[PDB]
Amino acid sequence: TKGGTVKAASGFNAMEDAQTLRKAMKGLGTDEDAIISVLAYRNTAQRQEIRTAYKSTIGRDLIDDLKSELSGNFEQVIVGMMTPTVLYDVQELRRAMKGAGTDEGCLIEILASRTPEEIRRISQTYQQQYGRSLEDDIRSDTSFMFQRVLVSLSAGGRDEGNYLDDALVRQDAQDLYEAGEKKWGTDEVKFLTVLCSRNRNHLLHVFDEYKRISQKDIEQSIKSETSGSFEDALLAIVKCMRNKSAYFAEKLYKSMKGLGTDDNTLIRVMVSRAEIDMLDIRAHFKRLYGKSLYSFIKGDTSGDYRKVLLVLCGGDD
Ligand SMILES: [Ca+2]
Ligand SMILES: [Ca+2]
Ligand SMILES: [Ca+2]
Repeated sequence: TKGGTVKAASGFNAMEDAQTLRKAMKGLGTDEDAIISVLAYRNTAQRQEIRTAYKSTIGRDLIDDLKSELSGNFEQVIVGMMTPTVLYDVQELRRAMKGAGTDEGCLIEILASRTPEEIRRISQTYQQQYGRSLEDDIRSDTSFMFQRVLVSLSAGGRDEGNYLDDALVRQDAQDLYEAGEKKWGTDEVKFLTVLCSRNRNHLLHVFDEYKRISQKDIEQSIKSETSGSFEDALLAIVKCMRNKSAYFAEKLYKSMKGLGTDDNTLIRVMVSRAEIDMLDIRAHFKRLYGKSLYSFIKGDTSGDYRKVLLVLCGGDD
């Protein structure tokens, strides 16, 4: 409701911007500040217009030049900024599943937080780019109840609109309560059904009703009654249903708090949310953690990487 930090620029001149970028890179060394000064002050759509103008008017490829001139985390953020929105998510999902390891955290983050419509575009573009089914790769790289949550999210079939069937709210809450009170293991299918099928308004009512009948928040019961990546997936859905900006604020906190930094998560969240809800993220971060997002980034990063992340954040002195 406050929205993004990065906006479309006024006075946008793609041919000038292309020349600025060329001048920043031509010759020994690089003017990284000049690169930030353009790209962090244009939206993703405008950055694509710059790519086109750079090819047409400089006779070179902008992404290729950026990759040649930049390195490390700064390169990763800049090239991420230059990637069309859908394709960036596609590429992050592919990276999460490629080869031996599986980045379950990334799969959860994207699939829980994106809308069905966004996930349709992701699914189709993944197929077109790689000639692999996103669903098939999920089913190859994850298993059991966690897999079922990711498959459901990947299919985009959740109920929509805000219809309030209060009897079904009451039955859902009661079902979730009884699913936790079973003697020999939680009925995890009830959690899957309710949290993957029902509309948002419905779920917000279920959360409040569950608290009324159990005296526990649904997150408390998820934590005590489930485990592993399935637990994490359920919690992400709950958090996203309550407030997506708060979900992202927590991801940013966790990426930076204590020793070192989860740069892959910090980068993906800052790049993906800068134009959507970064101002809301900042507000929720401050409420949750009693410190500014800006100050966290400034204390955890350095160099040109810090500079660009602080423009994406906005703020603060
Ligand atoms: Ca150079
Ligand atoms: Ca894998
Ligand atoms: Ca740290």
